[PDB]
Amino acid sequence: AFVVTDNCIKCKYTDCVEVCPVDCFYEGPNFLVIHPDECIDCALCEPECPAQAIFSEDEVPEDMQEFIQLNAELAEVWPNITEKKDPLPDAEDWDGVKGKLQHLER
Ligand code: SF4
Ligand code: F3S
Repeated sequence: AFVVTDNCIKCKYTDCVEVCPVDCFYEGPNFLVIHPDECIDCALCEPECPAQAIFSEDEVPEDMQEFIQLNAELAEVWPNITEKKDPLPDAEDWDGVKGKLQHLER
């Protein structure tokens, strides 16, 4: 599985969804997750994300390991997203700010 990590939050560019062959992204108000059982590890999304938030599971930084289970969890309850949309209004302001997990919206 690939995993969406901290820098997506309050950015949510949604460039990633457009390359995904299997449509395994699920949508929150200010974040995206990947469903780990649906992901085929094609790795195409990783270079697409402007926030560089996406990692191979086996490459998620130690300080962001909690994102692995959180993707799995929220992918069970959020709606599928399969089309690019406009990034969130102040995405530029939040790209690169750390510890945005505190801002995550259910
Ligand atoms: S690795 Fe491939 S299958 Fe998995 S989320 Fe990214 S684009 Fe979709
Ligand atoms: S910011 Fe989030 S919505 Fe996709 S392009 Fe990056 S994982």
